[PDB]
Amino acid sequence: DCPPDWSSYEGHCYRFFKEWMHWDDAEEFCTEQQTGAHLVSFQSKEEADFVRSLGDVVWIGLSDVWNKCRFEWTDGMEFDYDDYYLIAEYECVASKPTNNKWWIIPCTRFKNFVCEFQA
Amino acid sequence: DCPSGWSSYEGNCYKFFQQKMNWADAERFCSEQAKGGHLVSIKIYSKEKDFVGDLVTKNIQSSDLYAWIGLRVENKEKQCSSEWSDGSSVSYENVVERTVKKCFALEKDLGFVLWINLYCAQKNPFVCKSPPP
Amino acid sequence: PPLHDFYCSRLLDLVFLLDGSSRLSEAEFEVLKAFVVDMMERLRVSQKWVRVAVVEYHDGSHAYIGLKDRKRPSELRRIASQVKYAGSQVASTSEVLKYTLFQIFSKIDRPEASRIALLLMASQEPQRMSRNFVRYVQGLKKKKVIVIPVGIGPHANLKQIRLIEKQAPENKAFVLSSVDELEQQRDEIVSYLCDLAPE
Repeated sequence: DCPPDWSSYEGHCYRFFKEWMHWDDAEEFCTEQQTGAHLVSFQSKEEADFVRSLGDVVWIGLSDVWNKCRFEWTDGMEFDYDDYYLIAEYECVASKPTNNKWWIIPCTRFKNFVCEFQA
Repeated sequence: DCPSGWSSYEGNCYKFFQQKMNWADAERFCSEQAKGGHLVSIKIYSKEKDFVGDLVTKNIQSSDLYAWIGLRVENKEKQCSSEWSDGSSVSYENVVERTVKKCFALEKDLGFVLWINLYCAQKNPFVCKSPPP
Repeated sequence: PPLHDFYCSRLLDLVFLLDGSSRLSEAEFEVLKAFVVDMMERLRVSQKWVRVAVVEYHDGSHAYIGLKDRKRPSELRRIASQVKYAGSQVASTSEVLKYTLFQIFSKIDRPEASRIALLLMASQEPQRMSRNFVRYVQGLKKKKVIVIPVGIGPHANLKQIRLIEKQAPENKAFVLSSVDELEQQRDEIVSYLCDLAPE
């Protein structure tokens, strides 16, 4: 149901890429493949298994996981989020097809990844 | 006006402790040092920044690289990304705990003035802050 | 001989930092270069009074003029007016601040003069290149280098412009709609940063 070299699963197209890029490039690269393609995203374990079926960690669709957080001081100090710019490490999520455990690591890291989309 | 070993600034008392503890034990420890005591809170764009900065530099009687402060990620989740890069909301998660960095600390370089989020279970020295008794 | 009624005759090290991203077209990058040539026209250029440096930054940086270059103010103005249009996809403010910090001001051999970095921003660098942004802005502040963010257009990194104006009291921001305001605001900017340098 999908293009050449890609793989199909539940109306969705996947494809591992043995190319070393940082999260943002991996993500962008995916989007430049097909209209509607992103870094793989797991909405259930099953979906993960199929991706495993396709170093040690691959980029998945989770970006800037810390700066998208809410912050609070232990003494309830009041602050203006506008002042908290890039305050936390810029980190992204990489998967380990083996144990299937996700690692939150620096987005600048170079990891192989998997793209995904729907026809 | 502040107690023994504590420094004072804009109305409060500050103290650097070398004892290395995880973020949560450091927070509890500071609350027992005084009524209204907590891991130091810092107004990002202020002079309290350099005060606390100097306090830790000329006291960090160790080569430690971090000093816990009272700021912490507030979300209960292990990572605060609501949706994936596609758009799908996040619900199924499988994040490795030892990888979550929700507790903040002062960084050594530039003199403990820059913040950095770390893995809370980590043990670091800290700065306490309580209002004058 | 001073070309205009304004001739900042103070002790100053002024560093012009120009966005080299495609966010500015080739024609727009021209107005900006013209803006730079003007400031230089309203400064007293020479190793004694005002010293200038001109940098075009992209993912990396290209320095056309350094503070120690010994050249007539006319030559330097010619050089700046000949700065090649980069048009790169990225203009890293972080990296050009790092360059300003660790190279342009590697050593501070002119303590008697004010050190200013005029950051002419027209874009937003990828978040992954900003880890050390604050670190560099802070490093700059310790060496008494004033950073004056000049936002140009709807793509300038407002968040960074804002943060910078904060980090240090002297750091003041100038936000503009386009490069058409550079001259509409040239005199205020020159006057402002000239009153930050010693007599």
